[PDB]
Amino acid sequence: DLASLAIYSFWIFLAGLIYYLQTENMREGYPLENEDGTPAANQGPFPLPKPKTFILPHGRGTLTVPGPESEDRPIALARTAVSEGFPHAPTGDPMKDGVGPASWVARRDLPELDGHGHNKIKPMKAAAGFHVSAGKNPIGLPVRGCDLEIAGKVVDIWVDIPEQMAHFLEVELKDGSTRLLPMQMVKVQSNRVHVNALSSDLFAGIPTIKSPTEVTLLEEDKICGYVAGGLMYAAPKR
Amino acid sequence: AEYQNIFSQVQVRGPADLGMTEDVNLANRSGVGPFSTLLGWFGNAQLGPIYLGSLGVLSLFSGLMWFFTIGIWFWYQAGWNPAVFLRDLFFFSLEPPAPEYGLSFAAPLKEGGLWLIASFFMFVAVWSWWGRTYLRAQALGMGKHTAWAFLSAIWLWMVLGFIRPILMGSWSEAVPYGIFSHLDWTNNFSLVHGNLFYNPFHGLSIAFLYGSALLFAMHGATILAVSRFGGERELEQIADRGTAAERAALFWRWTMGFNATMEGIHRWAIWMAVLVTLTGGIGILLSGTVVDNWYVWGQNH
Amino acid sequence: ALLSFERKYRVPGGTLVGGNLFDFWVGPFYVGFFGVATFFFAALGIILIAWSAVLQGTWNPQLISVYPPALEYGLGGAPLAKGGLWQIITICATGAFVSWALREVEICRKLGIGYHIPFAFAFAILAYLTLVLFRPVMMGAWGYAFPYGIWTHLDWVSNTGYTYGNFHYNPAHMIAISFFFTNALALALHGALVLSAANPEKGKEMRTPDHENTFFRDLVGYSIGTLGIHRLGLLLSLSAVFFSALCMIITGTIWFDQWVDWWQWWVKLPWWANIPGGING
Ligand code: BCL
Ligand code: BCL
Ligand code: BCL
Ligand SMILES: CC[C@H]1c2cc3[nH]c4c(c3C)C(=O)[C@H](C(=O)OC)c4c3nc(cc4[nH]c(cc(n2)[C@@H]1C)c(C(C)=O)c4C)[C@@H](C)[C@@H]3CCC(=O)OC/C=C(\C)CCC[C@@H](C)CCC[C@@H](C)CCCC(C)C
Ligand SMILES: CC[C@H]1c2cc3[nH]c4c(c3C)C(=O)[C@H](C(=O)OC)c4c3nc(cc4[nH]c(cc(n2)[C@@H]1C)c(C(C)=O)c4C)[C@@H](C)[C@@H]3CCC(=O)OC/C=C(\C)CCC[C@@H](C)CCC[C@@H](C)CCCC(C)C
Ligand SMILES: COC(C)(C)C/C=C/C(C)=C/C=C/C(C)=C/C=C/C(C)=C\C=C\C=C(C)\C=C\C=C(/C)CC/C=C(\C)CCC=C(C)C
Ligand SMILES: CCCCCCCCCCCC[N+](C)(C)[O-]
Ligand SMILES: CCCCCCCCCCCC[N+](C)(C)[O-]
Ligand SMILES: [Fe+2]
Repeated sequence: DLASLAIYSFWIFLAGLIYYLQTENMREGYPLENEDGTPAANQGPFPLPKPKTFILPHGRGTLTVPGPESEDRPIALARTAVSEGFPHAPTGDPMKDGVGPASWVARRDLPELDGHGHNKIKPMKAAAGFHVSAGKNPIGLPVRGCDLEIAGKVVDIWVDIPEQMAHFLEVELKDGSTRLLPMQMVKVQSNRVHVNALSSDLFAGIPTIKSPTEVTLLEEDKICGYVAGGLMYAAPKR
Repeated sequence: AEYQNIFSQVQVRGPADLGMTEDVNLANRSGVGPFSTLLGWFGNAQLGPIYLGSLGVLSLFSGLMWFFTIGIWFWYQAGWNPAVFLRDLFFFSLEPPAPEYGLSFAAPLKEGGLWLIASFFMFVAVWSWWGRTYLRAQALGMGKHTAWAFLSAIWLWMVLGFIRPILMGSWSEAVPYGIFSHLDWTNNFSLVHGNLFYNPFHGLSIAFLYGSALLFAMHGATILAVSRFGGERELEQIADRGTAAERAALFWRWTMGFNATMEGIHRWAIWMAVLVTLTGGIGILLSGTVVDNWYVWGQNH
Repeated sequence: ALLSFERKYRVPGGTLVGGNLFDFWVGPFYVGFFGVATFFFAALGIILIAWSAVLQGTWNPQLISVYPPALEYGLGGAPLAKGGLWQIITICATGAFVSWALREVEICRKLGIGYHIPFAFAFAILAYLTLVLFRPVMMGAWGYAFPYGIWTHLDWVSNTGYTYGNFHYNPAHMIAISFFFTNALALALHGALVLSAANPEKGKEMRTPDHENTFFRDLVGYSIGTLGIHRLGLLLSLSAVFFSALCMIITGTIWFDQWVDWWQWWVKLPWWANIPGGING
């Protein structure tokens, strides 16, 4: 029967498709490892896919995956049990060590470039023509921490030009320097911006960017990680 | 308390983004449209510009011709009475030629001719628009993924109003042009073929329909969940994995034992959606041509 | 085993119940209080189902079916073999879904991400409870719920719908179907966009969000933006289920006649009800 042939065939196809799909999704994080960093014995029934190479724009090079996997950074954690499967405790300050919900990845220390080779994220002051178009403008509002103490003030908004979306709030600390805060980790209110993830005393700990008019992928990761990490590690102040 | 990122807290605007030029003929690119602060709370506030080469004009013309062919007939059914037009709006319908005419074009205008005409305009409108999804991609140097996925939708459509009616031997098999009637045609089609729930392809198609909603809910939510680590910048997370992509993968690994990659998830996505109309098109194509009753067919195979 | 970048995230904390009691993993699976709860609820329910399979007389997946109490039992309890097991299994199912959500909330807390996923999952759960709990209870009996069987539940879908004629006429069912169709459309597009950029024509360089916005801008005159499309997929999906739940919560309760006749309120509108011509005149 023709219908019987079609349905039988489709399942063969669907199985091969799932296989393909599962392998495609193994281009990162694999091979699997034991908590000590060595190859795990059991990798599963799915093999690693033949490598593929992405040609990055603006001469940033290429990315070939699968490829040698490495954190390229120290992990300040230690086993808390004699067997696999348990939590690894922060050896130092998780916030400062960047582990747990405060983890950051060692991304490239360059900024993201739009399709035109320009920086994707820039403070609004340096983005020609960009301005707040709707909703309460946070610039000028004082920034309050989960401890209900003011930790600074909003001195600018960092924008994603290609998307024309607000990404960070540049906040000035009492020492005069500034920090970036993920738009999604802040609550813009009528008379202030509220930050639940961090307590006043923790804003200074937020990683800082090298150049004042640009942030790099590596820097964004340390900033976002640190702030999110506050939800768990700030707790004692909130 | 905590922000969810469903609506923007504050919108920003800058010069109208005119987009990448690449190999695109800017002569056919229109000018920017207005900005919608309304749209801005949810997504991008900029309307336009839109590209419109020849194919674009062709497609838009056929499209409107199609719609107007159906609409004029709708008016005629209301006796050109505005009041009757609005109240019976969902009851009007442009039916295909009766069986008697087979696949010919003899059928009178008020008896299938207009349907064939409207159908003709739609055929041109859809296929021209398809070529358009391919070319707009080519002009930007991008892959042809969109045009391929759109083909899967075209498949069901093609099967419903052209391929099946043909194999079946008559245009009477095709779907009528009407809100309620097209629903009736759907119910009747199932009754007439032994109930599609028995059609293995209708069942797979449903799995993917529900699947697309499950997966997009998962994915969409996931990205929003890690948008605080810039997870929405999917292409760059594909080119340089960040903590967003890792937490996304680990939420699912820890939850269900396995996970995706920032690029792969989109492969799961494109197939989940695309298989809805793929399996569906087969299911329908086989109905009446190879299987008259799925319940029956089911009893044997 | 662990993903190459996983250890830094497997730290203590995030649990809602039991402190570090169940704070550990089993292979790739995170456990947690709710991981244990879920297993319990799930194991029981599966066992109770295998038992219903014995009382029904079959081990075949295509045949095993577990029906709720017959209408005559109302909202009370019924003998195990006569709707009791169903009632118990439903308890387990609910217990396992809600536990799964909560487990998710814990995973979120440990990973420092938003609660969007479990929040989304909650809509599915609510759809389920509308069919086996809220609608039944509003209608007066568990018999109105669907049976747990691969094919038998499709029967219930069919009979339930035809009890009102063509279910297509349910106005809320129409909206729900739209979102489902639109969602599938959106998913196909979103996936094809990202992929057409990450995988350009042979030898070319990866395109960019700018290219993505450009592509849709050229194609239809608008691009929702990367944050927007994800906001959209979520919205479409959830809206689709919300309206599904709504299309049924109103069926058999505030409306129990033929859904097609519901549309008469519009046609019978005074200012054109009696005008001749058209389909309804
Ligand atoms: C709201 C819709 C109606 C309904 C209408 C239909 C129709 C119409 C169809 C199905 C179909 C299916 N339905 Mg149903 N279905 C309902 C409620 C449910 C519930 C539930 C707890 O509420 C469950 C678990 C299912 C499950 C299923 C799958 C067996 C099947 C296709 C998977 C799919 O589409 O996945 C979307 C989700 C995914 C792809 C994720 C993976 C989900 C896996 C596949 C589900 C496993 C279910 C399992 C076999 C039984 C329980 C597990 C055991 C306890 C261990 N339905 C309600 C009553 N259903 C299709 C079919 O082929 O039926 C024979 C079909 O045509
Ligand atoms: C009583 C009716 C029968 C029944 C009869 C049918 C029939 C008949 C069919 C389906 C089909 C489908 N059914 Mg069913 N179905 C029933 C019950 C169900 C139930 C349920 C819970 O009960 C569910 C979940 C489904 C689900 C589904 C979907 C999986 C599938 C449609 C895929 C789709 O997205 O097409 C959406 C998309 C298209 C049709 C794509 C084509 C789009 C075209 C190319 C573009 C439009 C161009 C246009 C010019 C632009 C317009 C205007 C501009 C916007 C301005 N059915 C009952 C039992 N069903 C279809 C299928 O494939 O089945 C196998 C089908 O033919
Ligand atoms: C002849 C039949 C009638 C009809 C009768 C009905 C009836 C009756 C119903 C629908 C419902 C629906 N109909 Mg209808 N419907 C018809 C024709 C159609 C057509 C079409 C093309 O013709 C379409 C597209 C639809 C579409 C729809 C959807 C909007 C909706 C189902 C999805 C949903 O709510 O999921 C909601 C999602 C769930 C219920 C799943 C919950 C998942 C749970 C929480 C988790 C499962 C975990 C699992 C057990 C674990 C498995 C193991 C693991 C995999 C390891 N119908 C015809 C006219 N339709 C349903 C609705 O609105 O339901 C609320 C419904 O009840
Ligand atoms: C894998 C299957 C899924 C899918 C995929 C899919 N659809 C697609 C694509 C893809 C990948 C495209 O690339 C293509 C697209 O361009 O998307 C934006 C498309 C598309 N899917 C569409 C529709 C569609 N897809 C559907 C479904 C699905 N699409 C599946 C779920 C459905 C249904 C029934 O569920 C519909 C209705 C089209 C919007 C678009 C293809 C457009 C096209 O062919 O246009 C040709 C003709 C016209 C210009 C039409 C004109 C009609 C006018 C008379 C309208 C209004 C006139 C009037 C109002 C003017 C005044 C305006 C006032 C409002 C002010
Ligand atoms: C709300 C909108 C959409 C959505 C979202 C959604 N679903 C989700 C999530 C989200 C956000 C998750 O996070 C969660 C997930 O883990 O993803 C893989 C999940 C999930 N959606 C699932 C299924 C599912 N979702 C569906 C639908 C949808 N999910 C919507 C379209 C459907 C259908 C029919 O459309 C199904 C079948 C699960 C794979 C997974 C949740 C897994 C889970 O809860 O595991 C705990 C329990 C067990 C392992 C076993 C329970 C066994 C017994 C106790 C009971 C079974 C009895 C009976 C009720 C079943 C009988 C079935 C018959 C009808 C055949
Ligand atoms: C009041 O304002 C004025 C402008 C009149 C506007 C009013 C217009 C209105 C109210 C329009 C309403 C239109 C509606 C309701 C359209 C509805 C369509 C629906 C509900 C469903 C569509 C299903 C159609 C399908 C599956 C069509 C498939 C078509 C094909 C596969 C192509 C077939 C082509 C054929 C037969 C041509 C043959 C010719 C050759 C040789 C190639
Ligand atoms: C991306 C593809 C993954 C989706 C796999 C969906 C599996 C659901 C299969 C259920 C329907 C079975 N059938 C033949 C009885 O209808
Ligand atoms: C019909 C679709 C249902 C599929 C159920 C399969 C769930 C797979 C869980 C796999 C993860 C396994 N593990 C432990 C090796 O990681
Ligand atoms: Fe995405």
